[PDB]
Amino acid sequence: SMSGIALSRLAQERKAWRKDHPFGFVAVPTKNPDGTMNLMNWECAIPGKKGTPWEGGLFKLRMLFKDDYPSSPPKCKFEPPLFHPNVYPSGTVCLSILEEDKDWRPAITIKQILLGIQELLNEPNIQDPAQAEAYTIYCQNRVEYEKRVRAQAKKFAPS
Amino acid sequence: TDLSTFLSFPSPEKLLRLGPKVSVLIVQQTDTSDPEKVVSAFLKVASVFRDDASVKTAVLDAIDALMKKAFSCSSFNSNTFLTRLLIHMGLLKSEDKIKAIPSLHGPLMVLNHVVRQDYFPKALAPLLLAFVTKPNGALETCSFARHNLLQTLYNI
Repeated sequence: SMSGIALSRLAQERKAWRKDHPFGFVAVPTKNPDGTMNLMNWECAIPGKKGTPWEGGLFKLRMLFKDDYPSSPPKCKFEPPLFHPNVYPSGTVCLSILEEDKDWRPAITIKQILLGIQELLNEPNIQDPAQAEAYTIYCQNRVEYEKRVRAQAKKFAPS
Repeated sequence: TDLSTFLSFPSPEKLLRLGPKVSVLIVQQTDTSDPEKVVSAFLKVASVFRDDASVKTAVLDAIDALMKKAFSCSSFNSNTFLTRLLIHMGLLKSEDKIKAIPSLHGPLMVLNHVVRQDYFPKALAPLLLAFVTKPNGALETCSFARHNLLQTLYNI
């Protein structure tokens, strides 16, 4: 109901990210059907933390911001959804800092968000899963799990 | 007509009243191709389960009819079924943030039976195992039904 403040931080956020963003990472505002920018819907990418079985994979997620931003965190959704205990089958990511009623702050910047999500991949919160598959494999056969992750990283490696 | 009043307020009595054809009715007045649908009919009927020979027979037969047909329909996706099921039983959180059923003794008594049946796709066992065996989940104690289920599941 009041996106004037939103499109404003999304603009300085768009700047801050350009002056210095993490390697291999991608975060850019989509283009409206007319041709003008849209700081509301963003297309990003996170490359697997080197050394982890996510290494070499490029994981694309969408960042949708409400008219509430920064009062509220954005909704980060992996496109396509990923095999991971804290990622819903819809693609949505379940991270503590992306919940307004939790560790979210308007201070939190995009770079901080994509990085938090990068970390969440190797170190999942299995205490509270958002998906059954990743969870089941993780608890029952932790090795098969890692194998699944590596195959998923490869599948998302730049071709 | 009358089956609709049973689904609005499940009851072991209302169930018996539907008559000898609850098996056929449930299977008919239910879209057995929509996972969310079947889950609702499952949980509801399952909340009416009880040890009384009269009722117990009725509830497990209805479920057998419902799930047998459901797991058979190619279009029906068992994984969504399970997933949504775990959701409604409050074992697996969700995005819609759906309000979980009140009690879990009924579904757990029925799940043991269901899982022992042929119509049940065995590749679902471990997923169910993981959440029924999740030590910190909604399941907070030494349940009786929980033990049989679990035993059956590892045995699979």
